Amino acid sequence: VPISPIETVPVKLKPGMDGPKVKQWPLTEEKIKALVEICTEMEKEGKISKIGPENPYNTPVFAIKKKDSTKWRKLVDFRELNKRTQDFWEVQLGIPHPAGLKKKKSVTVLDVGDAYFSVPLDEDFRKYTAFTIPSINNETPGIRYQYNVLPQGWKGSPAIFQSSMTKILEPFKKQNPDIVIYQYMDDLYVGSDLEIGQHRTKIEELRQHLLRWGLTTPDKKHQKEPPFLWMGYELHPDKWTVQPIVLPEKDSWTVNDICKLVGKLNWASQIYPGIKVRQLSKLLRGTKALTEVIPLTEEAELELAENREILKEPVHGVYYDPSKDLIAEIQKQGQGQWTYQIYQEPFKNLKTGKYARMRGAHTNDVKQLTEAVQKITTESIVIWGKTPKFKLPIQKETWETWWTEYWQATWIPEWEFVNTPPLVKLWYQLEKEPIVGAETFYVDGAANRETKLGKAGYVTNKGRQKVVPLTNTTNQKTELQAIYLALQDSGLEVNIVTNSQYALGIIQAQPDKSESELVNQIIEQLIKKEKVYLAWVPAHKGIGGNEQVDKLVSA
Amino acid sequence: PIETVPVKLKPGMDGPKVKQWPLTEEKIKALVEICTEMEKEGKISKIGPENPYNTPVFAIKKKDSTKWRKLVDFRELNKRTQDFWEVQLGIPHPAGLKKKKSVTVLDVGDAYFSVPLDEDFRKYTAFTIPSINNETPGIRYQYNVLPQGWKGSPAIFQSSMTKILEPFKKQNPDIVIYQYMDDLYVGSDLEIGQHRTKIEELRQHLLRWGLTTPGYELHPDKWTVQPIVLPEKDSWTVNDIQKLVGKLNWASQIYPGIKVRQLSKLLRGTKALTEVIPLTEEAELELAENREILKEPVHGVYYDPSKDLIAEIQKQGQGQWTYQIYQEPFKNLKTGKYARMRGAHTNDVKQLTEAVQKITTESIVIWGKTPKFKLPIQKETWETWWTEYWQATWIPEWEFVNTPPLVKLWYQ
DNA sequence: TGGACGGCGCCCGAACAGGGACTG
DNA sequence: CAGTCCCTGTTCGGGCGCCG
Ligand SMILES: OC[C@H]1O[C@@](CO)(O[C@H]2O[C@H](CO)[C@@H](O)[C@H](O)[C@H]2O)[C@@H](O)[C@@H]1O
Ligand SMILES: [Mg+2]
Ligand SMILES: [Mg+2]
Ligand SMILES: [Mg+2]
Repeated sequence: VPISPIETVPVKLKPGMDGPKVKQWPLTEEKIKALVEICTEMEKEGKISKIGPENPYNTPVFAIKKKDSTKWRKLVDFRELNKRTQDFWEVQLGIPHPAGLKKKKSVTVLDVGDAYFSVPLDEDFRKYTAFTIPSINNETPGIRYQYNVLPQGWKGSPAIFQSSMTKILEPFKKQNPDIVIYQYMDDLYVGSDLEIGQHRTKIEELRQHLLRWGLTTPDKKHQKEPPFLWMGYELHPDKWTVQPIVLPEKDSWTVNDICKLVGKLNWASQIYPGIKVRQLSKLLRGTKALTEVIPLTEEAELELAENREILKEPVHGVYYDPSKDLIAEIQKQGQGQWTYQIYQEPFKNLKTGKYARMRGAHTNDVKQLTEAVQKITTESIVIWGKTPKFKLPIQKETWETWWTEYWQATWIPEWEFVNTPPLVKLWYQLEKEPIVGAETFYVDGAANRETKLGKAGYVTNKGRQKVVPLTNTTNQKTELQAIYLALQDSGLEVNIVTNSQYALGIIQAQPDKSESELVNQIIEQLIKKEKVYLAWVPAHKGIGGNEQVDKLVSA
Repeated sequence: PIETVPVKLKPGMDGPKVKQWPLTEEKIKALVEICTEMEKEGKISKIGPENPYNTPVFAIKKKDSTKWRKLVDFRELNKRTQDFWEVQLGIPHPAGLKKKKSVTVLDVGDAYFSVPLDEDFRKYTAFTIPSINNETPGIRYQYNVLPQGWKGSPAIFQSSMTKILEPFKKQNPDIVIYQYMDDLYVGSDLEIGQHRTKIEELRQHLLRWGLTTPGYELHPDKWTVQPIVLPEKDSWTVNDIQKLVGKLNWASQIYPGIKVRQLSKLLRGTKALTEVIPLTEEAELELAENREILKEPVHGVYYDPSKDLIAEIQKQGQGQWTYQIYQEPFKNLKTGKYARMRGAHTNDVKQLTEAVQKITTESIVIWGKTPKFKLPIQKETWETWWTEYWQATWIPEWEFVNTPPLVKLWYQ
């Protein structure tokens, strides 16, 4: 017989499909050494088994060195078995953030020893694990082996491991309601308000508990020793920080260089306030080769300078005090870039972050502020389970004007005004009623689908008129164009009548920024006016000035 | 103890796989506790990653309640059981319900826990409980009994229900009773006291069959419509007549009788918007004959039970919200306005949330169906807050629209 | 050497969806 | 009427970061 450790989780292939037959890699003997080495050591313990050719399945395998170790780590590429294996439901729903930890008097961190290998595979499934082991190049075939436990590289390994592990920890935790255990993969963070002696008792009890299930806890455990290394962070009794971030120094930048770089900077932005990736990311747009070398703009060069400088000074986050409120304050950084700090006691930050996302062809700061407030809420709800009270650089009246008037449902949760500039505003406002004594411009434009040639023009109650010819255009653009002309040729107060739905919807949403250069100029003009009233009439109803300027811009 | 009625998903369709969304701390606590007592009562039992299927779960408090209710968002499973509860074991709809002077809604969902569930089905009721700050991986479950808020539950229990009900349907021959999912709709033309009393009677009557009742009172004969209305002015400016013609022009896709020529006439020049236009004879009459058509019915609009309801909502400002329920465009089976709901003048998402529930409810009373909503809101804005305001045990289908108001058709 | 798995985050670009306006 | 075209907005996959 072989032996059975802890309750197994049933597995299957995707019905009416069969296993992993593919030939092994031309592996360099250096690895082949390290391989048969730990291979053989398995079987004594029940991890693998030899198999009669009655097992018709083969899949390649090769080790990669374990980082920060002399030791080597074993990976079986199961990709072809994964493809044909039943789908699972991942139980890892996200990552724990340090800023979410409450303050604990005493804290232990223990890694599980050979975690995937201490967990039983499924009986009926085991066969499918079949792979074949080299000896040395050209010497012999090498023996074929079937796993008795969870292989590294299957697609089911993480979910089954985490699930089993939790099932095991349930009774201890139920036995110790006041112990906090953060369980992530095989990493355990144990903490308590116990006095360091009693606490360590419990640590030992737990190590014992995990032992009953075959789960080793070596003494490669942080005991008395702040800082603890956890999830890429350093944990201190009152503070935490990211493990130091190295940013490449390269004199000539490739595309891959900027990716590593950018992603490093996004990781950094959870604590160092004010990181900006905008101009550096601009550099990756419409490039072919990840290998290709690309030059840094004086924009992306400037950005990178201040980002490195932010990193210069050591910063740290604090922990969470459920008794006190959470506060998120937001600063506008320019070019649709936003940073925020979530804190409790002024100046002691839980975490920081940025919202840079450009959403829409035309938008404004109020919308992007709303977007960031929502980004920040969900984030908060994940980590602390509650929404921060918000401190925002937008006047309370600015906001009341926007949301009441907007045609869409919009909301910000409980929040208060902070007078830190730049303040968020609305740069212009359309009148709700036509302006007495203001010239009324009827505008239209049309364009020919085939020529892509067109006209944009206007007619007015005062007799004023214009028609402008345009090239390589569209119907929409000529309508925008007609409005632009009416804005340009008119006084500080103006009534404009368009039949364009497209143009009218854009402008009514009070954009302050656009991808379209034409919209930007329109915006630019709108800001200079004292009063603009925009009205819509249907086309081709023989309405008023609308009929006349419709004629003019067809001709 | 009972015979489990088998269930299959609609042909050539697979179970729901839908990620669980973040929960606030109070909801995770409420759920962790609810699920404990549900495990120890055998209604649900823990499971593992082997089961590929998942449905979102969260919790709510009914209107004025203060007690948490578990709510599963079964919309995706129900779409894949749709066959079953319409074609085979489904429920008939009482066209008289809407005429009653009062209708009370009771939560009978607890009853469904009695019946067990086809064992081959439970794999599909899978739902994960999240942890705050991802302390723990997800604690997964699946249902051993008829789950609340599955469309299969009130159907399988229909036989049981009718039996428990039958005595009281006979004692009270004319009181209409409808069942839509976890709810029992009950209505009478009795005065308020008689009505309330008789509800209590139905309650006891439900109790000795082993069920509770944690009731909402509607009044379908109070429910009004919101016709399209043209304004009343002593003088008309050019703007006014442009705005008017635009509206009538749009209205003409509904009421074909509408005429703009005599009103268009007033607009002939190129005139300043604020300039006053007195109204010609033939325009005064055309405007009149229009006002009258907008009083009429639309020709040939009726409800077709094979087609989905669609609900559009518009935000009118100042608390007001207008809506229209329809099956085919421009043929509206009903149109309405809401004002001063909870959150008026402070929170749109709460008001919109309130409006979607009120509208859904009328559709349940009237047609026994829920509409698919077209919501005037950004997906993220809604998806961030809607659960916070959700007071109801069902969840309609929705999609999100951006439609600027070039004309105000539905509200002056 | 070139190379496996799950989770989450950012950013990008290609592909898909649908709505209004014009064109046979 | 159907079939294009603009245009705008979503969704999805792939690249990197980070965790085991
Ligand atoms: O599923 C993607 C995304 O949409 C949601 C709600 O926005 O999906 C649910 O709602 C849809 C619209 O009613 C349903 O069609 C769908 O079946 C249902 O899952 C969320 O679940 C999710 O965030
Ligand atoms: Mg380990
Ligand atoms: Mg035109
Ligand atoms: Mg779930």
